[PDB]
Order: sequence, then C-alpha cells, then structure tokens
Amino acid sequence: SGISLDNSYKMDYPEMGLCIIINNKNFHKSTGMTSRSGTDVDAANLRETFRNLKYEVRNKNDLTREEIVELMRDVSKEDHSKRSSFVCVLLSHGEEGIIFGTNGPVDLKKITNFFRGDRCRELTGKPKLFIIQACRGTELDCGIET
Amino acid sequence: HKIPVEADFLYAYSTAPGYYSWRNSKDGSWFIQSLCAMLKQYADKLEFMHILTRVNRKVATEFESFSFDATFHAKKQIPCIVSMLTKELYFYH
Amino acid sequence: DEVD
Repeated sequence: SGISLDNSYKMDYPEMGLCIIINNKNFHKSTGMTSRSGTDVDAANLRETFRNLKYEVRNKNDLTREEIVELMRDVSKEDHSKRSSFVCVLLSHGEEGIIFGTNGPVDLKKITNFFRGDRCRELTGKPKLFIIQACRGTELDCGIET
Repeated sequence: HKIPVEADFLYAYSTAPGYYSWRNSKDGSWFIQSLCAMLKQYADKLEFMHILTRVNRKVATEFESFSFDATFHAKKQIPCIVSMLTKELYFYH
Repeated sequence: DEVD
C-alpha cells in the first residue's frame, strides 16, 4: 500500500469497549460520610453520553470497597479481544489517591493495577481511561479575577 | 518490543491534586456536567486531550461556588488531565 | 454546591 502513520489508537475494533460507571451515593452510616446528592444526575448523563459513543455502559450503584475490587478484578479478566478501549468512571467521596466504597476507602492504585499492561493482556496497548469525580484533599481554590 | 505496564492509561481527574471537588445537588458535579457536554459537542470532531482541555476551560470559567458559609463561598475548580497515553485518541473512525 |  501507500505510506501509513501509527499516531492514533485503533478505535475500529468490533466494539468500542466497556464503560463501567460506579455511582456511590449512599454510604454506610458507620463511615460518617454524607450522601452525594446530584450524583444520579451525573450517572444518567454519563450513561447517555457514552451510550452515544457506542460504549457498552454498566451502571453500578452503592458498591462496597470489596465490591469495587471484585468488579474491577472480574472486568479485567473478561475477553477484551474485540474491544477498542476501556473506560471506568468513579463517582464518590475520596481523597488524594483514594476513592470510597460505601463502607470504606479503596486505593486508586489498587483499582488501576488490575488493568496494568502485564496483568490485563486483553487491554495491552489499548487506551484505559479512568474518569474520577471525587475529592483529592480539602484545599479550596479562591480563584483570581481576570 | 516491551512497553511499560503504566503506559496507555489516562486519568481524567475532576480536580487538581490536594483539592476539594465540587458537586451541585441539582445539576450534578461541575466536572461531569462539563465532560458530558464537551463529549457530546466534540467527540466526532476533536482528539480526546483537546476535548478534555475544553472541559478544563468550561469548569474553570463557568462555575463558581455559592455558599452561606464564608469558608466555602466563591471558590473555583480546575480539573487535572493525567496522560500516560502513547497515541492520540479519537472516538470516531 | 457541595464538596466531595
């Protein structure tokens, strides 16, 4: 053929891939974390937006730390041979490096490690997108006038 | 012939390191609101980083917190794009 | 406007 360039990811596999949305709204009372009013609006917005991008969306609601880890383990071990990419959206409380299950924290590294180039061969060389709506600390940006 | 195991991840953070992230109980979070609008408007036209750059500007310019508590009133937010991607990403083909 |  003619000259070719390899500057973009192959996005024309039979499927665009999974879009896992974890929508954590209500937290076990013993944690002392407040309900995240409005996150259902986020969850439905994301579901529709990625539906139209032709992602296979799975909405999960109010998962424990254990359920988040298991879901990530299970999803990583699925057959991604026909999938272009992977998207995981996390909606929860958090702090730097951490997001919360309904019953306690999960290290972000623990979640993303399931998809490492060597631990998830189904996705090696394929874009893995983590979209994280969660606090990263307690600092407030006072902004500056323009 | 090998690639790093950390390659080909992108982390679209709603807020800068160390900071709160703002959520509106009626409208949804500032970040997710803006991300969905920019995806809808530009996913058939722009590369992913350039979409996410529009999300940054939208969150940075169009949103400001309102609170009866002086500590939390009038605050701003910038999201944080973290890319270990090795290629450009277009949602179309 | 709420924080998380």
